[PDB]
Amino acid sequence: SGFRKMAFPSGKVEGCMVQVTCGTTTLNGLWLDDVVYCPRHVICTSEDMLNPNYEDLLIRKSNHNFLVQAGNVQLRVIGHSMQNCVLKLKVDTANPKTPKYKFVRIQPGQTFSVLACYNGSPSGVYQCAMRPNFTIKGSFLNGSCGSVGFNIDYDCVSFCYMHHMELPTGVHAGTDLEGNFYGPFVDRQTAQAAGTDTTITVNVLAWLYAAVINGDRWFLNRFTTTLNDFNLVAMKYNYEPLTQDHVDILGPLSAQTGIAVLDMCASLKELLQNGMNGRTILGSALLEDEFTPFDVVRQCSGVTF
Amino acid sequence: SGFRKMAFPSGKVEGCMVQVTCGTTTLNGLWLDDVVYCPRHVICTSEDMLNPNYEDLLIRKSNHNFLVQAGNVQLRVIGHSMQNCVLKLKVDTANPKTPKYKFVRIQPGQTFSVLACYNGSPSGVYQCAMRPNFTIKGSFLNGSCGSVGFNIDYDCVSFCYMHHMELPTGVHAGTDLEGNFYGPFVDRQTAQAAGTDTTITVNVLAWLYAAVINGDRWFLNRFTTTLNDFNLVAMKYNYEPLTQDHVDILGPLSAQTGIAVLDMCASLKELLQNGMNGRTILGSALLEDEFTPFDVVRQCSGVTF
Ligand SMILES: *[C@](O)(C(=O)NC)[C@H](CC[C@H](C)F)NC(=O)[C@@H]1[C@H]2CCC[C@H]2CN1C(=O)[C@@H](NC(=O)OC)C(C)(C)C
Ligand SMILES: *[C@](O)(C(=O)NC)[C@H](CC[C@H](C)F)NC(=O)[C@@H]1[C@H]2CCC[C@H]2CN1C(=O)[C@@H](NC(=O)OC)C(C)(C)C
Repeated sequence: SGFRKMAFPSGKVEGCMVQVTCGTTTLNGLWLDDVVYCPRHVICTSEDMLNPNYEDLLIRKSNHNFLVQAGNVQLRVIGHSMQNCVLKLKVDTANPKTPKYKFVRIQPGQTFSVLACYNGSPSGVYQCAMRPNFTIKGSFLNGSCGSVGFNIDYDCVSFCYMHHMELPTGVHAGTDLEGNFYGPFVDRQTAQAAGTDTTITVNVLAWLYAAVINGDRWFLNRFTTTLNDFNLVAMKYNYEPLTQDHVDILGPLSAQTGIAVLDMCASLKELLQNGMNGRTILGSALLEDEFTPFDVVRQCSGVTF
Repeated sequence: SGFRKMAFPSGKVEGCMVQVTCGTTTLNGLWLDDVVYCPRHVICTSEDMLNPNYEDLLIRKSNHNFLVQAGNVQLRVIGHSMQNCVLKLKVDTANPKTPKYKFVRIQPGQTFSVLACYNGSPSGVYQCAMRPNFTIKGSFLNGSCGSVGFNIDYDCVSFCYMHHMELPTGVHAGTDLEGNFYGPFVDRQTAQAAGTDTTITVNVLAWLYAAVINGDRWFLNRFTTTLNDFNLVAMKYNYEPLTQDHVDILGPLSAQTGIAVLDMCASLKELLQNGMNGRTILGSALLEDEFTPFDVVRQCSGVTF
C-alpha cells in the first residue's frame, strides 16, 4: 500500500540528453537516432528575446555554429532545419542508446514525467499534469530549456513536452516535439498570461478511488447524484465538467472498489460544498488533481516498463 | 522557479535491477559487479513467515536453486552467503552497467529516492524520507521487495535502503545494503508497530526557505526567538528538537534569503500555534517535512549528476 507522486524511470531518456550551444547560449537537446531536437531560441542572445525573427536568425547560422556535446564527446552537425519552435540538428552519429519512441501531443488533464536537465546532465525527475490552461506546474531554473516530458509504455517512450518558458506566478510553457506550443503562447519575451486554470475533475475522482483502495474511506457518503446535478456543482467550484467518457475511463477503479462513479461524485460534491474539516486524504489537506485514472491503476497494480 | 518533490534520475540504478527466484518466491535484486544483493526471505514460503530460521533454511539451498534473471538473461550463481537480512549471490558475470557506488546507512530525517520494481523491472521513482521512527512512507505492492533507495552525488550512487516489509497503517520498513534493519524491526510476520513518529523540524524550515525563494512570503513575521524558546514550542507540536548543527546546516539557505534561522523559527512558531488559516505554502495546505536543506539547495540551484 501507499500512494506517492510517482515518475516514470528516467534511464531511457537520460541516455538521450545532450548539450547544445550556439554562440553564448547553451541549453539541452534530445538526441534520437541521428537528430538532436532543441528549442529554436538556442540561436538567440538575451536581447533578441523581445521579439526575435527566428527564421532570419537561422539563415545566418550554418551547421558548424552548433556545438553539440553528448557527455564529453562533441557530435558533428551535418544538417539543420527548423520545425515550428524546435530546431532539428542532423548529426553524423546515431545515438546507440535511442529507445523505442514516439512523439505525442498530450491532452489537457494528462500527466507525464519531466527529466529536468542542465548542460545536458539530468538533475531530477518529477511528475506533472498538462493543466487545462495549457501550462504545467514544474520546477525549472535557467538552463533547463530543452528538458523533456514523457510517458513510458512498456519499452516505448512517448515524448510529449519540451521546456521553453516561465509565465507569471512560476508556471511553465513549452511545446510538443514537433515544436508546437501547448496553449496560446509564443517563444518571445512579451506580455503573455495563462488563461484561468480549472481543477481536473476526473483526476480528483481517480485520486479518491486511490484513497479508498488504500483504506482512507472517511469521506464516502451514503448518497448518489446525477451526472447533470454533479456538474452544476463542479462548475461553481471551478472544476471541469465530467463527461461520459470520463465516467467510462473511471470504470476500472469503480469496478475494483465497488463504488459507482456517480456515487463517488456524490462524495466529491459534499467535499466541495463542506470542505475537509481539517482532515486529510492520502496525506493531503487539499483535493489532488494530478493523478489520472491510469496513474492510479498503474501505481496500485504494479505496471512495469 | 517552482518546487516539486523531485527524485534523482534513476538510470544508473535501473541498470542494476534483476529478478531473483528461489522456489515459489520471486523478488528483486541489485546486481553490482559480480554480486546480486536481495532480501534473505527469497528463500521462504508464505508459511515460513511467522518465524523463519533463515540460517537453517539457507543451509538446505545451494547455488543452483537461485534463478537470477537480468532482463532475458539468466545469470549463473556460483556462490552465496547471508549478511544480516540480505543474501549475496555471487554470479559468474560482472554487471557492465555497474555505476560508481557506495553503501551508506542514512540518518533519520534524510531523504532518498526509491526505484519501485516488480520482477526485476522498474515501475516508477519517488522521493521519501527516513522518518524519525525508522519507517518510510512509500508506495509498494507485493513483488516490490528488494527495490532499493539511493542518493546520487555527481556520478556516485549511494545505496541506502532495500525494501522488506509493510507495517500497520501502510508504512514501510527495510534494511541498509548490509542487511541491517532501520529501526527495531525484524523480517518476520509478527506483531511489530513503529514508534510514534515526529515531524522533521530542520526540513520544515528548509521548505519555508524554499517558499521564500519562490516568492511565497506571506508567513514571515516581524519577530525572532531563542533556540530554547522555539524548542519548547516544537516539543508541544510533536516536532523534533532543533540543534545547533541543524542551524548551521540551514546556513546556506539563510544566507541566500537574508533571513536568520532564528527569525524563520519565529515564523514557524506562529504557524504551529495559529495554523495556516486556509492558506497554502508552495501549493501545500500542510507543513512539509520531506525536503532536506540540501534538497532545497539542489533543486533551487540546478545540481546535476
Ligand atoms: C530557457 O530559455 C533556458 O533555460 N535557457 C538557458 C529559459 C528557462 C527559463 C525558466 C526557468 F523557465 N526560458 C526563457 O528564458 C524564455 C526565453 C525563450 C522564449 C522567450 C524567452 C524569455 N523566456 C522566459 O521564460 C521569460 N518568460 C516570459 O517572457 O514569459 C512571458 C522570462 C521568465 C525570462 C521572463
Ligand atoms: C515482499 O516480501 C515482497 O514483495 N515479496 C514478493 C513483501 C512486500 C509487502 C509490502 C508491499 F511491503 N513483504 C512481505 O510480505 C513481508 C515478508 C518478509 C518479512 C516478513 C514477511 C511478512 N511481510 C510483511 O510485510 C507483513 N508485515 C508484517 O508482518 O509487519 C509486521 C505483511 C504486510 C504481509 C502483513
